Amino acid sequence: VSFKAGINLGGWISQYQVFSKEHFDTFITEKDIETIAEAGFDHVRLPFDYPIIESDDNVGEYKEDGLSYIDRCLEWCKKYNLGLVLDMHHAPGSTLFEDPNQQKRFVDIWRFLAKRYINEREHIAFELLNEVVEPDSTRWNKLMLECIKAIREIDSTMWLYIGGNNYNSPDELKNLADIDDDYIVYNFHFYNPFFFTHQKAHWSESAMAYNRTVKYPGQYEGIEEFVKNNPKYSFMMELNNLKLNKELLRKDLKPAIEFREKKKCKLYCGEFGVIAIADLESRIKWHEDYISLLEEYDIGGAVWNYKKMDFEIYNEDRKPVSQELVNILAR
Repeated sequence: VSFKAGINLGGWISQYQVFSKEHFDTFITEKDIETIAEAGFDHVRLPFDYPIIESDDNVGEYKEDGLSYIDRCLEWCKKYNLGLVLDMHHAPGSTLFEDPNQQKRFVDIWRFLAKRYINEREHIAFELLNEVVEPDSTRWNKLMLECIKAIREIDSTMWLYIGGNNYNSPDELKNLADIDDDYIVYNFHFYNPFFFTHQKAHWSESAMAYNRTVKYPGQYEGIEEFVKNNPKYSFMMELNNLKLNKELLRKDLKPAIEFREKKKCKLYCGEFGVIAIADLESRIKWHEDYISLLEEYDIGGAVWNYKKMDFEIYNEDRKPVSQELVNILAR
């Protein structure tokens, strides 16, 4: 069981449109894990949102019906020799770093999960929290240290994936508190250049305003003309005529590499990808360049996303959007 070439299962028990059993039971099935396993991936990252495990009305009572989804996924992975990175996407409250109570629930959910899977030693790793956007890392470091401690009381050797501030930015790793612990893997997400990977992203106001098709390798066009029309996105002027190429990707990856040089730790890129509406040749090339960098620096990771979520690698018929793309991603 290795955690090097994975794929995310976003939209299943996280970022689900509607909380419906029909969805939860149909979105991901053993046939999907089989498909992923067959394609050559070695693990899947599974983001989950709290409510499918804990309801705000009766805090502390965990849902077996919700848990059955994680349990069954674990069973499917074991059968196909895949690893599973259980990832908490949305946590209690964001008020989490404000409200002591939301923090208590956060650590208790992890304490509960550590016990629940205490006998699974090689197929599961825990990834604490994705959603982190703070002015600085002081409060996340406090909560994170408390969370590691609680988990360690129960399981001294479970692998814990920890990311930094600003959505696990690679330049925020240096701001995390020192964790003298041998079973930690440091996580970072990578979506650079943002306007290429999220070109026309409906959810990005800035991307939706700019509204431009971007090729890779290539460059940002009409930035100056766009800012002129939209003074509100003046900050974008810094990107005027930016050249998008492999050297740009290596530059953006440098902060994670430096951090590792100092901490002598393991790194993991839990999310990276290109919006599916981008031209295929560019979409393939970006992944190819990025994966070559991950391979060069020996960094494992998981591409966003398996199906749907606008970053699909596979269609609903469980067939890859491109075989070359999957081959690249399976390393």
